Amino acid sequence: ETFNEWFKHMNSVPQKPALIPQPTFTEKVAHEHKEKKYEMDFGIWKGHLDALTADVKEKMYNVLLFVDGGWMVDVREDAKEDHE
Amino acid sequence: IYAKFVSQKISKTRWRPLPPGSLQTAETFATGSWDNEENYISLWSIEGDHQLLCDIRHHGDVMDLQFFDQERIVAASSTGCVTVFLHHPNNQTLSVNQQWTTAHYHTSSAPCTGVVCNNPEIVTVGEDGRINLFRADHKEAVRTIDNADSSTLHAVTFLRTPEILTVNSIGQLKIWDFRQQGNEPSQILSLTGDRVPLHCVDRHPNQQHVVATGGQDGMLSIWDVRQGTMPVSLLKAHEAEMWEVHFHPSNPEHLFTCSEDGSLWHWDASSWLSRIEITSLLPSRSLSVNTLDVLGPCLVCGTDAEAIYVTRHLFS
Amino acid sequence: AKDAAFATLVSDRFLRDYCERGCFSDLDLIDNLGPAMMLSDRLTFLGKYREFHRMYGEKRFADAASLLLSLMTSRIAPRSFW
Repeated sequence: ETFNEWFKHMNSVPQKPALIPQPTFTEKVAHEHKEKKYEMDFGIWKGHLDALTADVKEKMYNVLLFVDGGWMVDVREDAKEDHE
Repeated sequence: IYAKFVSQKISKTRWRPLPPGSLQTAETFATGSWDNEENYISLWSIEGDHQLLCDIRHHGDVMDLQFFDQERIVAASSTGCVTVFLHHPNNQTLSVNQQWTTAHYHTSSAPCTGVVCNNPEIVTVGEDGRINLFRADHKEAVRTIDNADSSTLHAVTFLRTPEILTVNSIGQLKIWDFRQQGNEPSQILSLTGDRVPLHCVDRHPNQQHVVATGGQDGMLSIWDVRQGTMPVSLLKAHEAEMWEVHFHPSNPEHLFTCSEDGSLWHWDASSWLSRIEITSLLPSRSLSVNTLDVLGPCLVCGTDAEAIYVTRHLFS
Repeated sequence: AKDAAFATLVSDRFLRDYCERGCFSDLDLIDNLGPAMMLSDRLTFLGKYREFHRMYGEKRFADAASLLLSLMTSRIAPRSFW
């Protein structure tokens, strides 16, 4: 569930501004505002992506390196005959 | 929307006013630091980003900040000094031209509550119950109403020139006048009891009799000045105390309000005296907010976690 | 206002008043001129010239000034102070 959330957060990054040739006075201001908002949008997306990656790494480490045996390893060796 | 860190607890956020007949949005905005040993009043200028232009040290906690014109910015300190941070429009510097240190004092130091911005005057209020009415290029105040109330003011809204309406700490809204005789108010409008405490007060841009206020419980009360002495509509919103609440100057249907729980809800009634749609611009996690500014398409606010949210596309 | 004829004239007057000595001051960091998008993006040359005259960063400021001069000399910002 953490890996799926990290993938969904990384696959929805903020796009860049739509560049247009020969702009006008209002178009230049709109492009400047879009570039100023992108400077924070990309930073927030990078921070959220790094947080999701750090959470997924810890989750994978906890799932792999398990105390007392390991992943899908029975610590008790005095059960019945459960070969299947 | 995007947030920016500044390592300072922002206590106020007011956008700069545009020129006459301008077709662009708000790009510059002022801020006020508080709850620190060295408060500063910087001014930012615009994923989005924003850079700092000029900054100046301010003595005391900036409890209120309002721009009087395109180059003037009135600030209310915590020591009763109503210093107007007149920004230089030539070399882009933050200096101090006129200041009134004896605007709010106890005869101790009373902290200044709210401060109105109206050209060419200066209406402010403090914790000592003094409603001064200063002006531009004036050493002394033109009118000072010394109220003998047991409560303390928190905000002050101006409806018509020159009659303003302040809110005390008992949930009452008193209306006074600068050209009136005595120290008593003309009208008094309170809520149910004296346990709720109002902290924000703002009037509509089109209706001079309708005004919205917020108590200490998070319920947005919309009362009128000619409809009895109680609130016409009392609808709850948040759970903590209401910080700041102000509507838009372009459209009177949209109105934003800040609380002490960390939620910047933006109500959209597109009348307040009569299904309102509420949408929170910010989520949880972050701490409480102090103030929030709205100038048509842009929206700037300040939080207590050393953050400043800015969004120049509220309807796009 | 009416069209861009007033904005172009104001920009030309500002550029002529700023260029009078060695350092183009006068209206330094006091231009702004922000209106919509088409009427606001045309004032980028004056801002670039003011930034190049005020601060300087190795050859970047000189390159920006040369680019602004080449853009203004291409039948854009009139031709009096070019």
